[PDB]
Amino acid sequence: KPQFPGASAEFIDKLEFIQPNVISGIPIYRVMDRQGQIINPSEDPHLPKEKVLKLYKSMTLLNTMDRILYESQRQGRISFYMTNYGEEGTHVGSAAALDNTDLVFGQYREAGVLMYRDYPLELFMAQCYGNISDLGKGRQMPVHYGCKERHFVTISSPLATQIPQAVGAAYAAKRANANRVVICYFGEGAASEGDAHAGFNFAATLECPIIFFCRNNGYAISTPTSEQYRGDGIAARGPGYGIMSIRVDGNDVFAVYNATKEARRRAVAENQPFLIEAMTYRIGDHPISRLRHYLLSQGWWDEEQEKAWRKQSRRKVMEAFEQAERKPKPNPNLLFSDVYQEMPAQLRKQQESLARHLQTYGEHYPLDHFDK
Amino acid sequence: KPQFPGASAEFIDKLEFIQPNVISGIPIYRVMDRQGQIINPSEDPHLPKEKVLKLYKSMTLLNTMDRILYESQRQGRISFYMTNYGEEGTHVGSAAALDNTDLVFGQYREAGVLMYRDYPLELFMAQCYGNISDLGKGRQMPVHYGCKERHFVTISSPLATQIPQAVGAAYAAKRANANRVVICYFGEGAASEGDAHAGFNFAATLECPIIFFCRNNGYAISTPTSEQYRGDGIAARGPGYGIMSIRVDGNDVFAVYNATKEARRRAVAENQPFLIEAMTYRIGDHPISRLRHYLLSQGWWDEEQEKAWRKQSRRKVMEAFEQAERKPKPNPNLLFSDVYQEMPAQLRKQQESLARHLQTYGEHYPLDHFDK
Amino acid sequence: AHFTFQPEYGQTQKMNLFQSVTSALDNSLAKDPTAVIFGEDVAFGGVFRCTVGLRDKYGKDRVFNTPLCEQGIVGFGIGIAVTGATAIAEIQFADYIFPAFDQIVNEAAKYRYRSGDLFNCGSLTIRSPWGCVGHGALYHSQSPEAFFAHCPGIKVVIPRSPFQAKGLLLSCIEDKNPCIFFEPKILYRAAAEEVPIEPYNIPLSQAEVIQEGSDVTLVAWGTQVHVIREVASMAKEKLGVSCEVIDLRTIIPWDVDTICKSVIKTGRLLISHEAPLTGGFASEISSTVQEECFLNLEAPISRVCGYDTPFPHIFEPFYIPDKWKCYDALRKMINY
Amino acid sequence: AHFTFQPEYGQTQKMNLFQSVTSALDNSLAKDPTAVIFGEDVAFGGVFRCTVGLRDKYGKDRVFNTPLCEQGIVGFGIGIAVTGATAIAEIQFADYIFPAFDQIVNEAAKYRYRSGDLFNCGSLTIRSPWGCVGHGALYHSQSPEAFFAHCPGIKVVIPRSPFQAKGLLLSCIEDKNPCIFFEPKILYRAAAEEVPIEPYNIPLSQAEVIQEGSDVTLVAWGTQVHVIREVASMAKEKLGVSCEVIDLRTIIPWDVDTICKSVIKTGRLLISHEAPLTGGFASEISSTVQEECFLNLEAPISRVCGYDTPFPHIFEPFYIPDKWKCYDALRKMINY
Ligand SMILES: Cc1ncc(C[n+]2csc(CCOP(=O)(O)OP(=O)(O)O)c2C)c(N)n1
Ligand SMILES: Cc1ncc(C[n+]2csc(CCOP(=O)(O)OP(=O)(O)O)c2C)c(N)n1
Ligand SMILES: [Cl-]
Ligand SMILES: [Cl-]
Ligand SMILES: [Cl-]
Ligand SMILES: [Cl-]
Ligand SMILES: [Cl-]
Ligand SMILES: [Cl-]
Ligand SMILES: [K+]
Ligand SMILES: [K+]
Ligand SMILES: [K+]
Ligand SMILES: [K+]
Ligand SMILES: [Mn+2]
Ligand SMILES: [Mn+2]
Repeated sequence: KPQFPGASAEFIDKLEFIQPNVISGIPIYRVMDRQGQIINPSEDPHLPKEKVLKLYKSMTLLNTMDRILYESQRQGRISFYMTNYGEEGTHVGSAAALDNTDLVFGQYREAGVLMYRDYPLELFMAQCYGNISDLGKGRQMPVHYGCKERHFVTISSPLATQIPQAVGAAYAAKRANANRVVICYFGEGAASEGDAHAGFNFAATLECPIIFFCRNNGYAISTPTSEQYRGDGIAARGPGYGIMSIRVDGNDVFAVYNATKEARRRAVAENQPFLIEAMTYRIGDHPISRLRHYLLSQGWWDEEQEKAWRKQSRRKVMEAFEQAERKPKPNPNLLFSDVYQEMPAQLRKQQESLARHLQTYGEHYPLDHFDK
Repeated sequence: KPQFPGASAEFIDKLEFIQPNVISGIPIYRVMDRQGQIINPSEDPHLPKEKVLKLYKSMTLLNTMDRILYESQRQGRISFYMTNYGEEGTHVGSAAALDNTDLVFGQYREAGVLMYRDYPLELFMAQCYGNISDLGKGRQMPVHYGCKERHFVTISSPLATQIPQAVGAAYAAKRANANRVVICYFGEGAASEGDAHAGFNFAATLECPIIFFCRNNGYAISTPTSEQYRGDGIAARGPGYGIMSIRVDGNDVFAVYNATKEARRRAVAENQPFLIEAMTYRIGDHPISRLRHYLLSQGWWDEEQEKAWRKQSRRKVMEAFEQAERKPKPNPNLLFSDVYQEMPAQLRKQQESLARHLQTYGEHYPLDHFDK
Repeated sequence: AHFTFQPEYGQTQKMNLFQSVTSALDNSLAKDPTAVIFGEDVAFGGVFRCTVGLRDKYGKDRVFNTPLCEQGIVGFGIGIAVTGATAIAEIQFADYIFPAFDQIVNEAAKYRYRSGDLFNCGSLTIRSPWGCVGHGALYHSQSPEAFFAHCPGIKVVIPRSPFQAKGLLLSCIEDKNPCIFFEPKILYRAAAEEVPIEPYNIPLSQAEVIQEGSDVTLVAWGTQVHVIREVASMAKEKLGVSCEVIDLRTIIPWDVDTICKSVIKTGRLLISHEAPLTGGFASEISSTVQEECFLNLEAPISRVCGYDTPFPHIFEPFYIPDKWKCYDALRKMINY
Repeated sequence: AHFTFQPEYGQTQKMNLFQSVTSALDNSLAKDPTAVIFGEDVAFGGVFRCTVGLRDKYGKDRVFNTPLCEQGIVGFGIGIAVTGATAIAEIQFADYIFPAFDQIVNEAAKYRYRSGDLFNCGSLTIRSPWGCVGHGALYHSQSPEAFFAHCPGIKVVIPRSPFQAKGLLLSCIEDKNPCIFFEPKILYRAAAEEVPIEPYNIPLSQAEVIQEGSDVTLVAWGTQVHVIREVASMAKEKLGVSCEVIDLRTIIPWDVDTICKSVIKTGRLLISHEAPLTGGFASEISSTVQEECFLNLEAPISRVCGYDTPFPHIFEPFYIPDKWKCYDALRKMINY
């Protein structure tokens, strides 16, 4: 019997290398088939009609917003845009499974979480336009959303940085004795970063109530997964860290919901991390269609409702979009605040330097576009 | 049947989280028991007497050197020292399984690899004393060995940095069409660094002929493994990267040899990485004792040979040690060379500045201790 | 746009800056069979098109994608270089070089020194898009050269044009020291110039005086050279001031002699860079010139730089050290 | 040894610098129930003893070991701080802070700005052993403050004594901005001084004039303050020169006014630091003082720094900017 503190194991008296099982991977959990029918009644969440309709309307409203802002970007009216196509179900389904005060970290594909939490169209647009209504003060590139009121930590461009951060917020929640979970979204590409190894490992050793939600759509920009990793996706990494793990069909809002709800329940009770890997398709057999088929089978929707919602959502998005374009940008003074909490005197000197310069050379600057 | 590019898997219609198996870990491969008897004849490497004696003498000579240099450090004659106690078998056993020209990366516990490759006592000591004989020119802290002739890449203090480097050297070897492998040693603590995730993953996706050799002795300074990770040691991480993995008894030079020899054979033929996790004990049922027992059972050693070797090895080490202490340190001019290949003119100006300063203030500097 | 781009080695052709990088990389691979190119999304031609056609031409083992892991890209590169093979790593934006900061500063830069020259990674070059782009905000705009300037053992090199880019990149790739080559991304598709088809070199650690002048020395690098060239024109027309315009080119080791020789002549210096003032590389130049040229200085050395803030999205037009900010500082220095 | 250490808030006791750090950490945990301390090997008291007794006193959930992963330690800390809890991270040697460089510069420093103050990590402090130690060579000696000085949004703070250490560390821990506190490790066990038992604060961004003088201003930080104090004594005795000795204390944001006010009076400045000259923080001070005090300068500002090399093992006595190197530069400046 082995007496080594690093591992609990028997001896073996023959030489045998352990092989990965990649061809027969961790199976993909699914609740409803492509026609929206529940496959196994015992897995039906029986979510109420109003909630399931909110899932559907959140997804389609996001998709409407995407269409308009994508075109805005192609025209150069905003400088950058990342769509949510194919990811509407992973985000609305997971968000519905959270408590409203569970803290969310993510990056570029998480706008649907905000949509589900009723973030105003006006504020999605304010950030993308960097206008006076943006609580981010116009400082970040478009789609770098955040909302303190809705517990959605501001997105940053460097990939995977939010992973160990999310773990720290989770540790703090544990200590605060919160009945709170943290969820942290990232893509399969981002999981290659050092910071993902840091986060996964810290979460297990420090016993944190965190859900890791990895979106695996087969690509990171032009890079296919064959060039990203050679194990069985990201889900298979979880066990090597001591992390309970599961893989789900990301086109199935119910599969995502069920996995997230159970992960949330156990994470908060046991102070242990959970990893969910949602398989989706690279688009920018759709989560919106599948759920639509379910709605029809229950008698919860029809073509007149679809047409009318399609029209009402376009109007809501176009009102927000028009208002956002017509607002001024913030005061250029806001370029200097929040670097530190307070403004250092030497930084104030730079601000004063800019004000003097604009007094003399202001005709050469777009002053009419900015507030005050 | 699932159609996702990120993973090959079936659907599953019930919610099931995958659990790590940590209590029943990957078993520990062993060839000889604590009395030095071969357990399973089919696993005997039948290494020739001369080779097995070189394994034994390399280990004990290292241990003799350790005793003397450890005491030197306690007295402040050298500034720093890391011993090899408990690691003599992992290093001499693995080294014996390599081709002499296989490139080695490591850090602090790898002196036995150099010892097996016949690195002179004089040069171990020159580095620790930073004397004129040191090919490192006295620039690094003691035990930061390297040897171009013996394909042992110079050690650096930052943990885990050599892991992705080793992978790059392996990729280059593949391209050169070399029949060469790279081996990369690191501890279980160092495996927590981001750079280990980088190395493991790159080695698998880029199909590199590299052996990862992780020494798991249960501790990283004061930190037990319970605070380092929560999966089943390091070996269990391998499969999640698509890396063939095995765990071995680090007190058994034959288990280590057999695993390394087979890993080398397959790595070089298949251009794929292998991970070996050797379980040892934190000492600074010993690899030296166990092998000694094997030698006695073959009639290959006895108490008179042991006493005499014990005496001859002490003499060899004490001759080297005395010579090393009595040599001068290198010319202080060597503080400026090799920063770049060439010496930039502004750096030469600094060198000239020091020479002028020593002309005037030289009495306040230990000039008599340094060459020229 | 805040800048305007302007203007012996055999046959040339019109190339923008990304095409000139591709031409350098192509020449390098043609003549050095050890050389390989790697990083994120380089295989299909790169997100800025700098590697288009190279994988089809030289093979998938020589032009290839890594996992999404900058620390790994740099450590991997170092390892290739340790064997003597030419390793040309790409970091997708300079903003994302920081995960590799430990591999660059603690490893690559110190590799030769700390081994007594038993080992080296001299055949490593790391190339990366750099500098502002009008709308890149905090993480598509950064100019990190001052962070690297404090690390002996690496070279940091930044071109101003397609012709300069190819010649400087070839010299970095062949130099026997780990080099970081920062490619001003706003120039990648902005005006072509004639670039030799065949390989040539421009020397490292050498500034270029692109316009002689007698009243003031202006120093910058990258896109900012074009800003100061315009400033020189504005000073001539509006003030009758003759400006000596210098492209530093190599950040470290830098060409101290060319800059001091200019300031001994003019007696005035203005240094400009997009990077924040505090700790920016203009402070090293200013201090040094003060030390060497103290008796020649007719006026305090001026630094016209980015403010000490992160790089803003909507406020970029107010952030950058543009031609009016440079002109105004130069006016005041001339009036001192 | 290359230096010699020397010399209202209630009851004091004799404390060396590591004990003063422990006293700061203890006061902090006593009065702030959110506060936690973490990093590599902190639980048993730390490799330099700075956390001895704290885990037994405050509990295993408040004083605890992380995995061996600096990028994780810093990212973890940021996350704690995002919730409003005080997070006091340890990086074992400053030489090993670079794996965290991206978390520090791209994340911690920019957290408040980029969110419009919706989120922040102001309750984060990263403490780390710093500076030379006689034999630490490349990776137990480094002084990284200039790398961080180029990053708006972090504060970098370095004390010279046990009394200064506790007061400065308490101010970093309570400051509403992410702070890096560098503890000069050569001082940890070198001479005690009286330190208040109860909490007190020393202000950030304020230099201290520890000796008034009229002929020259000398500026340093950390251990180097003790070197320049000795230089001042040597200049008085051997040259009849009166030196104003200043401890900068905060690297950024730095106390520009106190330094310029001193140089307007003396008309001469010498800045000294262990870190390499090129890109070192002395270049920012020199440039700035030149800009503000041009008419007052009687002689070029002198920088006496580490050479532009990695930090050597056996050659340390020849590397450091010792009292003779400082004295000689000061002699030449006085004779200018
Ligand atoms: C540290 C860093 N490196 C590179 C990038 C550039 N980049 C932006 S998105 C992306 C691909 C992300 O892939 P994945 O994580 O799979 O998310 P997906 O876009 O597939 O949803 C890259 C490389 C970045 N933002 N950060
Ligand atoms: C990046 C970095 N962080 C911290 C250290 C300090 N350190 C030197 S050895 C050590 C523990 C290493 O543990 P392990 O890798 O298990 O090797 P072992 O000493 O057990 O053989 C640490 C934390 C270092 N050298 N590098
Ligand atoms: Cl449209
Ligand atoms: Cl991006
Ligand atoms: Cl204009
Ligand atoms: Cl002894
Ligand atoms: Cl160490
Ligand atoms: Cl003396
Ligand atoms: K991020
Ligand atoms: K190392
Ligand atoms: K090079
Ligand atoms: K703080
Ligand atoms: Mn992806
Ligand atoms: Mn260990």
